[PDB]
Amino acid sequence: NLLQFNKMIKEETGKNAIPFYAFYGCYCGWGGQGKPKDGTDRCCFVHDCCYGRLVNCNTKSDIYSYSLKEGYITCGKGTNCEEQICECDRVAAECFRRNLDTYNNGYMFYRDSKCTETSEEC
Ligand SMILES: [Ca+2]
Ligand SMILES: [Ca+2]
Repeated sequence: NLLQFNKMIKEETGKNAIPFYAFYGCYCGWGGQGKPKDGTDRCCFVHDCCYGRLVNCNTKSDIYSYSLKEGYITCGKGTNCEEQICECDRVAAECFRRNLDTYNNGYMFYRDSKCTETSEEC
C-alpha cells in the first residue's frame, strides 16, 4: 500500500514522499520514461521494474505487514503479493537513503517532457 511505502520513505530519508519524491526526475511519481537522471531517480526506475514483475498484485493499494525490527525495515509474512510488494517498497526506501548525498532539488518537479530519450529497459 502506497501509504506504507510513504511511511518507509519518511522513516528512511527523514523527508516526506510528497513532494520530495512524488515528482522527481524522470521516474519518481506517476508515469516514467527516458533515462534516470541520477542515483535517486534510478531508485524510482528500479521500483517501477519491481512492481512490473507483480503483474497480478494490487501493488498500490494492497496492505501488507512489515515492521522496524531493530531500526531495520523488515517485511512480515502474508501473501506472495504482500511479501513481494513490501520488498519493492523496502528496497526503494533504502535506495533513497543511500542516494541522499546526490539528491538534487533542481530535479524536484522535473518536466516529463525533458525526459526525451530511449527509455531504459528493466
Ligand atoms: Ca514511476
Ligand atoms: Ca492486504
